[PDB]
Amino acid sequence: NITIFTRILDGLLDGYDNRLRPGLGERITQVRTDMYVNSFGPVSDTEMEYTIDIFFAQTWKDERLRFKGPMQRLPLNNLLASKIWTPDTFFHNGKKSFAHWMTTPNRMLRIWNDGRVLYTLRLTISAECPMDLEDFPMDEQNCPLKFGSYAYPNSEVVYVWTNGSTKSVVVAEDGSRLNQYHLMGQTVGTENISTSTGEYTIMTAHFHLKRKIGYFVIQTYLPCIMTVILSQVSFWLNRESVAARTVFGVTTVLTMTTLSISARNSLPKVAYATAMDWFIAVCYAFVFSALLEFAFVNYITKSQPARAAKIDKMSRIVFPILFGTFNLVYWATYLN
Amino acid sequence: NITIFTRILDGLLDGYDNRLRPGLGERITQVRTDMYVNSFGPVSDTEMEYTIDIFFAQTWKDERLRFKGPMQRLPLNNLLASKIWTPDTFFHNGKKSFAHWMTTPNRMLRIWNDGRVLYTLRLTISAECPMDLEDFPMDEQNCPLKFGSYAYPNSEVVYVWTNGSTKSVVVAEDGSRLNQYHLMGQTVGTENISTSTGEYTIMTAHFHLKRKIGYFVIQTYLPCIMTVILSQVSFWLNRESVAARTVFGVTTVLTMTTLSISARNSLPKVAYATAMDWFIAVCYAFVFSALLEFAFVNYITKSQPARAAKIDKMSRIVFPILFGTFNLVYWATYLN
Amino acid sequence: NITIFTRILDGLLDGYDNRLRPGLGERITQVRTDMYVNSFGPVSDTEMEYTIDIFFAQTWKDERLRFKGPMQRLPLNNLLASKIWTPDTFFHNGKKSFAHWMTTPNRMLRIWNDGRVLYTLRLTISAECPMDLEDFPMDEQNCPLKFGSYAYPNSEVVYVWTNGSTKSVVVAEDGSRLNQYHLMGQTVGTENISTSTGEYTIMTAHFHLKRKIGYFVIQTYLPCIMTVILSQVSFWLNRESVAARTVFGVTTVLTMTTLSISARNSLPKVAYATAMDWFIAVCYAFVFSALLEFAFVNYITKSQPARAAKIDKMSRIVFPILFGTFNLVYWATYLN
Amino acid sequence: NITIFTRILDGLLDGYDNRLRPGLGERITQVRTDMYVNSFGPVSDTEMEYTIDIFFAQTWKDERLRFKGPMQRLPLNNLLASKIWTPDTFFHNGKKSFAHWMTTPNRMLRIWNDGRVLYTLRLTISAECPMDLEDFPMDEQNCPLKFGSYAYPNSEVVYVWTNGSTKSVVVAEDGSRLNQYHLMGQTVGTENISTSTGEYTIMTAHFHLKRKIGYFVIQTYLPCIMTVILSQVSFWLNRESVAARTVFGVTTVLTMTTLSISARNSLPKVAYATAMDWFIAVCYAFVFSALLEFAFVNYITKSQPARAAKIDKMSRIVFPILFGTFNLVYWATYLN
Amino acid sequence: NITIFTRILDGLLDGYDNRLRPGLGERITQVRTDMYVNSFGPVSDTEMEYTIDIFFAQTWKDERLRFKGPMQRLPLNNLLASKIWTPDTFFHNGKKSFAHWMTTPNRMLRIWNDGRVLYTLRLTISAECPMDLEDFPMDEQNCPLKFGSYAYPNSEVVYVWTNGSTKSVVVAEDGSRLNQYHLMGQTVGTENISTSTGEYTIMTAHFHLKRKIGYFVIQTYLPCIMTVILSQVSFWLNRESVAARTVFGVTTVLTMTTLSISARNSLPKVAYATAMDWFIAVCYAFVFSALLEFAFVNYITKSQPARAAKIDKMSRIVFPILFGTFNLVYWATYLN
Ligand SMILES: FC(F)c1ncn2c1Cn1ncnc1-c1cc(Br)ccc1-2
Ligand SMILES: FC(F)c1ncn2c1Cn1ncnc1-c1cc(Br)ccc1-2
Ligand SMILES: FC(F)c1ncn2c1Cn1ncnc1-c1cc(Br)ccc1-2
Ligand SMILES: FC(F)c1ncn2c1Cn1ncnc1-c1cc(Br)ccc1-2
Ligand SMILES: FC(F)c1ncn2c1Cn1ncnc1-c1cc(Br)ccc1-2
Ligand SMILES: *[C@@H]1O[C@H](CO)[C@@H](O)[C@H](O)[C@H]1NC(C)=O
Ligand SMILES: *[C@@H]1O[C@H](CO)[C@@H](O)[C@H](O)[C@H]1NC(C)=O
Ligand SMILES: *[C@@H]1O[C@H](CO)[C@@H](O)[C@H](O)[C@H]1NC(C)=O
Ligand SMILES: *[C@@H]1O[C@H](CO)[C@@H](O)[C@H](O)[C@H]1NC(C)=O
Ligand SMILES: *[C@@H]1O[C@H](CO)[C@@H](O)[C@H](O)[C@H]1NC(C)=O
Repeated sequence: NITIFTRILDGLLDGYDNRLRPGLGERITQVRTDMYVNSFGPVSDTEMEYTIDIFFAQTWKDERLRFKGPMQRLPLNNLLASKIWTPDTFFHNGKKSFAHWMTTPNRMLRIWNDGRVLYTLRLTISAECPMDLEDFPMDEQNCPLKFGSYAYPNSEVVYVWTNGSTKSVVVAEDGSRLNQYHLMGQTVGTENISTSTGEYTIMTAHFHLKRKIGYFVIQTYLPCIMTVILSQVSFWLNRESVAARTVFGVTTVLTMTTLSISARNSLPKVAYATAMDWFIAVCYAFVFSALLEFAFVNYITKSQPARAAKIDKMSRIVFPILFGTFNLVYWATYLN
Repeated sequence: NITIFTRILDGLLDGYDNRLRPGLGERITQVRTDMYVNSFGPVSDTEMEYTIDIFFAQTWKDERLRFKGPMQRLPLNNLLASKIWTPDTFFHNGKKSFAHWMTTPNRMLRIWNDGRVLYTLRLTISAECPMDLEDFPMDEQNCPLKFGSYAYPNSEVVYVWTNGSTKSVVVAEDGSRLNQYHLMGQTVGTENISTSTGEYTIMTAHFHLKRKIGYFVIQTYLPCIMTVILSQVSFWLNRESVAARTVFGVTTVLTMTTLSISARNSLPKVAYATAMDWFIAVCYAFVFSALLEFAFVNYITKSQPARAAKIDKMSRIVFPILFGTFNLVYWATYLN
Repeated sequence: NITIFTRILDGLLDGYDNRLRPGLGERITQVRTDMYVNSFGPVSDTEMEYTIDIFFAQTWKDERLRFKGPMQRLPLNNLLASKIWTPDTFFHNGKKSFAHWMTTPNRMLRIWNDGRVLYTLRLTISAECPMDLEDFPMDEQNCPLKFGSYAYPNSEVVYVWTNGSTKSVVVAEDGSRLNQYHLMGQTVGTENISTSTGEYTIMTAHFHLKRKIGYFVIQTYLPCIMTVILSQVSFWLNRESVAARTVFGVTTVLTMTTLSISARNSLPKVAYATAMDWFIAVCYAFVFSALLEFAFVNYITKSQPARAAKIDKMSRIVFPILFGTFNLVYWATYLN
Repeated sequence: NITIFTRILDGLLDGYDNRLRPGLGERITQVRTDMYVNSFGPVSDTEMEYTIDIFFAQTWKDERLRFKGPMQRLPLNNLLASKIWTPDTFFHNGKKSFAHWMTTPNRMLRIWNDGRVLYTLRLTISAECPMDLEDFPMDEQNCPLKFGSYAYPNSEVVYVWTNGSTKSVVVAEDGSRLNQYHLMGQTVGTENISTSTGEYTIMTAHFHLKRKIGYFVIQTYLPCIMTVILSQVSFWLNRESVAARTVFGVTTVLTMTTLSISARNSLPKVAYATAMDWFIAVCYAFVFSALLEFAFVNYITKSQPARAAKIDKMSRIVFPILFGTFNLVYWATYLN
Repeated sequence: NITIFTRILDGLLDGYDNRLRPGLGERITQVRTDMYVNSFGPVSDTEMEYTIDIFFAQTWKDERLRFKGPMQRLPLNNLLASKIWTPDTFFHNGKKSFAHWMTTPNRMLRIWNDGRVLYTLRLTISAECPMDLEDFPMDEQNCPLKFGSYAYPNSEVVYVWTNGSTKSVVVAEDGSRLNQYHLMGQTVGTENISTSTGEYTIMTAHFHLKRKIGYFVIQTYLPCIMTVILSQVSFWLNRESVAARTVFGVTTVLTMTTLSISARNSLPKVAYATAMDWFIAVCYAFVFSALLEFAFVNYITKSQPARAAKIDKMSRIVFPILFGTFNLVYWATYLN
């Protein structure tokens, strides 16, 4: 009772032209698409790209595949996929996507007696995410995903999300395993682009990414915060100890500088100032300013000692407060 | 006496449809799988992936291949593999797996007169291992491996480990050659997932990894441990030696900071604090606190010298004990 | 009403030799080309290459494809592309270009009843950009793109930009997403090369790149500028403070040196001096010269103290002015 | 007189089944193998792998290819290689091997009238070398190479080195161009493995690698050796010079630490101590101990100056001798 | 008038055996080769390899392709290339070469009525260049390129440069765009190798590379040269300034050491001393020796002050001269 399926299958491929879309010159082909994100790959900030794995699925109606038999469905594999017509779907925003040919080309094809078809596939896409690091690291990146027909304009093939925009895109609970980002939600949209080769429908999906702070705090902020405190210890030393206070300010300033250099190594070479850079600059001012106060004090301690002591004692209560006050404004502004 | 085999082989492929699973619409195909891990590839903590090489094997019953002849077995190669039906097995947790086509596509196919089949294959899989580095480096990672049918639901194709769960998975003695991990054992499990395309059976194998400490001790802990001791030498110096004690504390603190920066370079950019980070912070407190004691002592040595000497002498017996006491609690807690 | 298209398509491929160009031995084939840059990939200064993605398009007239039917156009896909003749276009300046085979080979083929053809394609090209970093970072790189026939000389196949040189090349608004470069415009040109295998027409497109400064200012210039100021603080200290002033000059000089080493790490290993290098050298002279002044002052303070004070006080008003004056000339010269 | 060869060639392929080994069910196929190492690729200690290029050659007897003609040999190329049966040879120890398809698939096939065959091939193998870095850098690594049949057990196909074990493996004089290793010789062995799929013969070749020291001496040992000497200069300074001697010991100790961190960067992350690590630790003790002596001396110079001078003067003659004595034992032990 | 070409083409392929070389068993096939280097890729000193792009061309006589028609030449493309016989040329010195399949496989095939053939091709070769860095950076590397037949010995196929050895190899003016090397010229040679599979002719081409100094001067020499001068400033300071002179020598020595470590990072891990290493060692001696002089002076200033001043004053005129004298000998020796 297996040879019956072979006879049914052969009839479908008899005279089936895979170079022609269904309903050619009779109507507009309608494609219903759903996606399941197996795992959201790492996001490369330097390259402005994010890898992703998805079980991309498509559905369309083809009368040429109509058949009648005891079985209402015909599970198949990639062997018959190339023997029929499939949409020339491509990712406009993608850069380099490679398929999975292990163990067998990962493609499932299902056909119903009514002629409805389902051609799912597994993909790995190194899409590009243009990020505006103006509020880095307190930023909410919106990395989009776009795909559509490469040869069939909007007047022939139309892509529409299936079962609404709610269950069209699904993300696995463990799939979202980013180290420096925290996925919040997904949105799906549609648009038309009027290129030189006619209008083309575009299916757009956006993933809302909220960067999870804590790595930079342990890596950049705390060394800078503790670096500033180290300089302020100099104000608790005798003025005549020129050598002692010199080491604090001099060593602290250089240590402040190298942190800025090291911090941007991981960060992309953006041609503007981020929020972290402003914080570093402010920390640089405190340590640098403390050195100026010591230099100024030593320049007048031999002429007006009375004012020299007042400034040094006052600095012990001014600089810590300003740095503390600045942090509250900085953190509150960017955490609200 | 070789042409007889050719005639037998030709009959099997005569009318054999490779697009249809055996026992279609008559029963549920049963697949028995066994694995042999030739070598457990390196584990990339940064990318949360682990390479592995396996001689993946599969077995199933197909009556269409029944034959009678003098030989009870028909060893073959990849040439005939594509001429018949094979399961569309795929690794759900895999990211990028490439086959070995050297010297010849590494595939062995064996057939018995009863119709039983054996289709073994050699694979290299860059699977993903989600790790929770909360107790790093004292962690017991459990990197799983998952695979199953891509097109045939649980109602048609079922995967089961052969000869129980003991000898189903085998690891070579020299295959486990990890540098920073020590494999302890393996476990195999089965589960069903109810996706939008029906239920699918999943074969899950977990490898218990116990990180072997000793690289971080020579790389991070000892420099930190010796860094703390260097600061404590300052307490064995005259109070008036402001410049001498300043270099110890100031240089030590910065050296402590850079170790934290360098240590996390190899570690993944995790947005939380690991056990090692807490140890570094404690070491930072000792060196930083010693500097505060020196600064405080110098602030009062001109007013109450009597108490200044007591604190300095006391510090020689307090700080070493606290650091030593902390280590025992830290090591004992994370080594138990 | 679909079988009619199949009959029309079959007639075109009946006796169509894809090894022979249209109009062989009768005229010269004319090819009209247009380009759309989906995204200008990153520019690797170290490797002198720039990635780019384009929807390269070609057009030519072929009488062998003439047909008459109800439909004036025949949208198709890659399936029929290999069945006909296409130009052997190649990128002379390219190094490694790979096509996009996801989801389906991204190729659109359109045919009109008149015989006109359109064979568009999506490409990713790692072209090479020879850059002259004499005025780095104030440079205007002109990265060209070249392509032409590999087998058909200028006497048989000619490439010409379509619809003039204005709309021939189009760049997406969001496609130009470079981090350290700011695209200004594009130019297209044509030329002939007389190789040993006859004359070949070459289509050349140049992209005008204006480097966007701001990353190096925050990375190299400012640390150098602030490094110089740190040394000048020494002039505001007592002459007898040999140890204090020694740390400033000595530490500053070494910090100046390492910045030069670190700065060139990202920069390509060019065997000549860039504008930034000259700026670093000048900054090195100021810090180094300040150390010499301190050494010279200490060498005479025991013999002629009167002149020692004058030089130290004078230096407080000379070095800052010269460094400030130099910057205006340096920035004005390279920003004009 | 060329058409005669075509007729002879056609007869051989007439009825030749490439899915069946020669002498099936009549005897055991015997394969003679010889190798020529064109170049021993770089050895990646971090990845425990070594690239290699070889003109792997195989020989076997096939009566189905017997022919009679004027020419006793039939040089051919890869075109006919796929039309006949070839062994399913694979490298058990290999990880990722890719063939050379430039300019043409590099395969030479030769056939004699007697039926003897020769199927040579060019390969690039990224084999894995498990190294025991217990005596690093004074180690003699033995990187093996293993290959055998993937589908044919020992009872059907047997691999044997040709013309003995002397000329079976040949290495080019200029092929061995390793930077940090010095090849000494090669050994070839055979063994049987009783897997779950029957016995399989294995051809094993071992390359004796003797690491050539001199890079680490200029990179690690000498900086450590000179670093120790720098500290010992402190003993030639006045005791009251607390600041001067402090810089020597303090700066030296930190410089000693960073060398250990930098040294292991190139070295694999091995979870144990190497010989170099012990040498570094000993050097650390000398510099660290010298600091303790200075601290201890300053702690008693105000109470018992007489003994303070004796220790300082004695240290000038003790520490240099112990460090010198240690080196002779260390170098002699690991160089014998 | 196009169908005539098709008929002529069909006749050539009628009975044309592509597995047999022309003139089999009648004469020795002669192949004339010419090369055009489009661009000399980067030279990786670490991997001892150099990328290169070439329009490799071959020519040979085949009587089987003789034809008579109005056109004396038959331009073609890769479509017909696989239908005929081509030499099995391979690069003996190559490691990994990949062809260019964009937009179409870059292959031009031309045939004349006389039977002469021309099969040009575009290649990218990652050849290996064994370099002897004994005089680094003043070295004249000679990177060779070798190729020949893989299956046809010298008795059947012979490779000879066309039109002499002058115009056989051509390099584009802009193709030579190396950053740290300056190409001077090219040489072409021929040789025979008597392997186990008969004699094989080898075509060898050598490219004379003259390293262009200037990157290392700005990167290594100048920091070392200026580092030495910094130490010599100490001799212009009062002897009793123990702390001041200590910082110069101590800081300078460590800075000298790190430059050696950093310099060799780019350089390959060669197990011997280069010219630059000797220069660094000499610079190390000057800075290290200056420290010894200061230590020795301070050891006797309390016993024989008269000689202490003489040595310090003398050192101001000795060390600068010796370092200056050494440079002239060093530069003159390696620049002649
Ligand atoms: F005219 C050619 F450049 C061309 N070749 C393919 N396309 C185009 C037009 N074009 N311009 C930008 N993006 C496109 C586009 C978008 C979709 Br969706 C499908 C096909 C194309
Ligand atoms: F519905 C589509 F998205 C789809 N295409 C393939 N699959 C699915 C369902 N799906 N969702 C997550 N994982 C799967 C899955 C699991 C196995 Br095992 C086999 C096939 C699929
Ligand atoms: F004579 C051979 F070396 C050769 N083989 C292909 N070409 C050449 C001539 N050549 N030299 C440099 N660049 C070329 C060139 C340019 C175009 Br456009 C198309 C083909 C070629
Ligand atoms: F039983 C399966 F796992 C299996 N599939 C292929 N092989 C095996 C047995 N096996 N286990 C480890 N190594 C092997 C081996 C060795 C040679 Br040589 C040839 C084939 C195999
Ligand atoms: F005998 C086998 F090892 C073998 N297989 C291919 N070759 C050889 C001989 N061999 N040894 C080193 N280099 C070669 C060589 C050189 C040329 Br040119 C062409 C073919 C070969
Ligand atoms: C795109 O085109 C379709 C068909 O004309 C239309 O229904 C839809 O509204 C268009 N979408 C937009 C955003 O204009
Ligand atoms: C999976 O499905 C099979 C068949 O229904 C069943 O026997 C098995 O118990 C199921 N497994 C689980 C974990 O539910
Ligand atoms: C290239 O050749 C064509 C045809 O001869 C000619 O029309 C054109 O002017 C030439 N271009 C140049 C730059 O010489
Ligand atoms: C391997 O098997 C063969 C055939 O039985 C035998 O001759 C040979 O001695 C065996 N080798 C070893 C090492 O046992
Ligand atoms: C190589 O062999 C050919 C043919 O025998 C001969 O003419 C030529 O001189 C040989 N070359 C060398 C270098 O011996």
